[PDB]
Amino acid sequence: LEPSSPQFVQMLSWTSKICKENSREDALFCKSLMNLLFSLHVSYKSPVILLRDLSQDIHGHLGDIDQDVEVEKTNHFAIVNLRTAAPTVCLLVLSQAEKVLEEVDWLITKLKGQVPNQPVEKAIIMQLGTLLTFFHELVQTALPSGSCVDTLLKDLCKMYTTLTALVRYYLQVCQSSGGIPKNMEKLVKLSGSHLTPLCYSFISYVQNKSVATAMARVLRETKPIPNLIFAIEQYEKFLIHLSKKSKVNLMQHMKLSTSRDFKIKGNILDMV
Amino acid sequence: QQYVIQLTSMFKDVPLTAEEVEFVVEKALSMFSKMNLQEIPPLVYQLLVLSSKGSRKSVLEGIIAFFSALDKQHNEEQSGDELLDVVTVPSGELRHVEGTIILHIVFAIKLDYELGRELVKHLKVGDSNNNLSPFSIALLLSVTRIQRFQDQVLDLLKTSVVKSFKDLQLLQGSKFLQNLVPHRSYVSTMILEVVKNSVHSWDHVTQGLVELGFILMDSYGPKKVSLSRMPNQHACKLGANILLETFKIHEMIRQEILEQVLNRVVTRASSPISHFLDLLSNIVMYAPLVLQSCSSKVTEAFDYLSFLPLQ
Amino acid sequence: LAAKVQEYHIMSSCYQRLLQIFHGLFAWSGFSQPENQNLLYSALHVLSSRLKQGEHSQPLEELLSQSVHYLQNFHQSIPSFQCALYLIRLLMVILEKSTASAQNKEKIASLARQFLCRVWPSISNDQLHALLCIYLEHTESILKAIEEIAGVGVPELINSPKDASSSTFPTLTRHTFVVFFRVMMAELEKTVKKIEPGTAADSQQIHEEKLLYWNMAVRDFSILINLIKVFDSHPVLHVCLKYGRLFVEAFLKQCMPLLDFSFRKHREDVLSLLETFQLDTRLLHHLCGHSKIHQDTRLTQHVPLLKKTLELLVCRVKAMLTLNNCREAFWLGNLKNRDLQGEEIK
Amino acid sequence: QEQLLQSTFSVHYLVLKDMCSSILSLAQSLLHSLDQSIISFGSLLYKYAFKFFDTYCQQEVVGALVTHICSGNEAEVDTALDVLLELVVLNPSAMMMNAVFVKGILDYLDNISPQQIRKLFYVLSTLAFSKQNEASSHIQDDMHLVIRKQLSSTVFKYKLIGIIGAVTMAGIMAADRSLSDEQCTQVTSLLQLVHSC
Repeated sequence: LEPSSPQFVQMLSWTSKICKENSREDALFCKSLMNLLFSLHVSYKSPVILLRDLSQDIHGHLGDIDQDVEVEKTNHFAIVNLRTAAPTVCLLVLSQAEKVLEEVDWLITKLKGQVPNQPVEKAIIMQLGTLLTFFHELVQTALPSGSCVDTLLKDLCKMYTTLTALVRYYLQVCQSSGGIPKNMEKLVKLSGSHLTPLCYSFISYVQNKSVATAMARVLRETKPIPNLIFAIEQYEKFLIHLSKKSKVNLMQHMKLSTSRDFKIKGNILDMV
Repeated sequence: QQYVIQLTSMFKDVPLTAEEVEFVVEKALSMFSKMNLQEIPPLVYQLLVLSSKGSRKSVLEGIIAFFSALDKQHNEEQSGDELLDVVTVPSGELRHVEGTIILHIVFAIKLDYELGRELVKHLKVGDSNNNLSPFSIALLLSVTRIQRFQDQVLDLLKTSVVKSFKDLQLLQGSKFLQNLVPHRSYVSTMILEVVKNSVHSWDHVTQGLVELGFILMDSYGPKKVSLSRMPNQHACKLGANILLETFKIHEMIRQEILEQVLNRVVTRASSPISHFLDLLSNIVMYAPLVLQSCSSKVTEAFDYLSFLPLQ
Repeated sequence: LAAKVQEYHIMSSCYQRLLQIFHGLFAWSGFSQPENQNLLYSALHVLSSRLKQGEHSQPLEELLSQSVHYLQNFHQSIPSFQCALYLIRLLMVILEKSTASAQNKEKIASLARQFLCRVWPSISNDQLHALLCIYLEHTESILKAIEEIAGVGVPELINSPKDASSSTFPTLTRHTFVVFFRVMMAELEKTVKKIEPGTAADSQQIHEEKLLYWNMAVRDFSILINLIKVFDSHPVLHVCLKYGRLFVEAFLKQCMPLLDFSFRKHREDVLSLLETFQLDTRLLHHLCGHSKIHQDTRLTQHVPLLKKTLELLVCRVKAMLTLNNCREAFWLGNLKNRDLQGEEIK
Repeated sequence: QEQLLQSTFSVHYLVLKDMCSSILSLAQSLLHSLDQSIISFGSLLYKYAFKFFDTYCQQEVVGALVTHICSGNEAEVDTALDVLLELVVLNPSAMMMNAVFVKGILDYLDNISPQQIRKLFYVLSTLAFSKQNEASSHIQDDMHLVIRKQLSSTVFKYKLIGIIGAVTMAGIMAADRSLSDEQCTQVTSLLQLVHSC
């Protein structure tokens, strides 16, 4: 189908209507259906609203990490069931978000190599501000400790690297001393007050609750959390650079970075 | 607007600094449109033989940008009904002055490698590298006649075309990104137009063109013996198109293209050779053309046919 | 002149230039080839003759050492600091001719300390760095020398009239302290880096020796960072914040396996070692936060990599705990952020 | 090592001479390195290739060395010039007939640093003053006119090049060997001419 017709629109409407209606136990059927829906919807507009209002429903079924929060589940999609949400849907929506970040980063590097930079900045800011609600929504979920949490950490590091690329571009632009409008200010303040502290609160839960190939597997585990911490600190450093350039300050909105120190117990005596 | 040819005598003997020579080369760039089309190559020779002891990036950049802009304007306003229409300088003059100027630039680069190194570093690509143009592509293709710059320019061209096809495959895959940006001429059609434009009696780019075609075909052949396959298949298709296109237009080179294709396809290695076979079938469609030039390589290919396996 | 200044200032420069000529002559690549070994022997004979001649034919070791003892006699009286550094360099290039270096590496270091402790009445930071690098490497038990310099640096700050920095090291001031800090931390990193554990196949004595050496190293590292509290200026803070990351990377890379192997036999020592290092890493975190509290690009440039290779240590400690089948013993928790002096910022 | 290549070019020269153009291309490609061992190896490759092969390949060798000299990069210039010097002192008679190509360098005297000009004049002079040339000594009496037309010029730079060349050629012309003839009178005449100019 050519992606401009009443038939294309009605087909996409029909697939969305099924995805909003029924409940099915199989994980393969739902995953294929979601791939179909994203393949249709990715060429008619950006799916960044769908990811938000799908992960907001995912967040309901699993639960928060604080152990004392009364979620509402919002029943957006009936096909994202209890046995459906944990190992299948979250991994797929993370992959789709990674694709969206790839598109945004290509746009940023193209537009930085360009030097019509007035509306494209607004569009990129809109997409970042939308999917940051997605990330803030599924950070606090009590995801299974398998590969899904590792995928989430990798994609969150990718998100931060993209956002520092944007901040670097604004450093390259604000040599005119007036290139920090309100649409960036809301994005930076919201990123300060929604995503960054919740990253640390999530890392606490990830770390706290649990031959030679065993050693290789053990060393394979230790990468993503340091990679994420390095990306965050790089982000704050380049934000400090931008604040020093154009005489405004941005570190007012986001608090001081908390820090971690391992402890130990005398419970190894139980082992012997 | 008449003594500019002798305006270069002021920068020959006396030492100067960068600011004044940059100002005078900016003036020269501004008056390229004013003077004439035909008078340019002697002025280019004078400025470029002056440029050894002074400014070297500015003159080359100005020439490249001016001729890219002129080619772009002529191409955009050339399209129309085959009837009376507005046009600037005709193709037969433009391609000839471009050929003389590119040959002069290649000679000057051969006189000192620093100019060539500056040119190569100037056109470095991931990034869009918007300075790429049919004129600049022809330039990079003609510098390959020097042994110092061959691989250093062919690898740049290869990565450039791969980046362009990746950009196309990314841009066609979404609506939002397709909604925001206007399309730019991707470098596939740029080279595919350079090869067609090369009919106008200059042959100093054919060797670079065939070498690029063979490199670009070999490096991205189907080695099956999924996303990155699509650029890796469009690249091979472009290579086949380029090779078949240079086969028909230019005569002196068609003896070696078929020899290389045969020498690369008649093997016992059992490596996947589908694309080379398709190219060979395409370029033996013009049967008499092969018989005129190279009717010997097929003969000793036939004499070796007894040894190969059945498939 | 133990008991008008134009001649003194001229002869001082002449004395420096002369040993510069000697060092330039005695340190060219031609002596590597054996063609001019006879020329080298003849020159060494010319040097050594002035002590006690009478034997043209001699073993190489004997007249080499006799010439060295001749040149060492000039440490009795030299007028400058450049001259002392040049004399040390010339002795350095001469002594490497001898194959054995059991005593030479100690006599050079002792003479270097004798020069450095000399008051040198009037010195520039570009040369004191080289001299202290020469002194610090050549002593055996590097950690002992580092700790001794740290323990004699406090007689400066405890009681000093302003700019009267006469410690028991009379070339330790408030203007040249950063050079001492830089070379001290760099030498500590270099001597830590070259240790290697392997396979746990050695006896218990080897493992206990390596643990004792590491305990001394981390104790000295803590006492070397702890006194940046009183010396808070831009370059000293920068150099500590860089080479502390370097040392933590070395400690994680080289001697985490040695921590892995001997958890069974020695569990009480390693836990205390980790707590002792935890205190220092806590103060390093306080430094990292203080670097971004006051915006300063040149000092904040290094904090991302520091934070990465300082969370790497916590996660690798968890990995070590899981390697010996003790996953349940791990327990995390945040920490209260403090200033350099130590407070509770809000 | 190098005795390996010596044996290579000594025993199998008849078979290896078929593809000498490819050999020269390989030497040209590998001469563009940065170290000294590779450059020396390519230099001796050129030398041995000129030593054994056919006259056409000798012309190709001297052409490649000329374009190396006129290329411009300093290490290439010094290496190629030293190669030419040792090549002309090795086989003067074979190099004698190819003097046109090496003289043709003299048209490009802005791509060469002042110090290398003395070496170029030295190698050209010792080429043009072997007694095998006395049968038809044309290069010598051509260069005595080239130097004159360089010195009688008005551009200062060519006058400096002329004095450098005149001195370094008179040195070889009056060289002490194992003479006191009319060549000494010619040396004297050249010196008083270049002093008056």
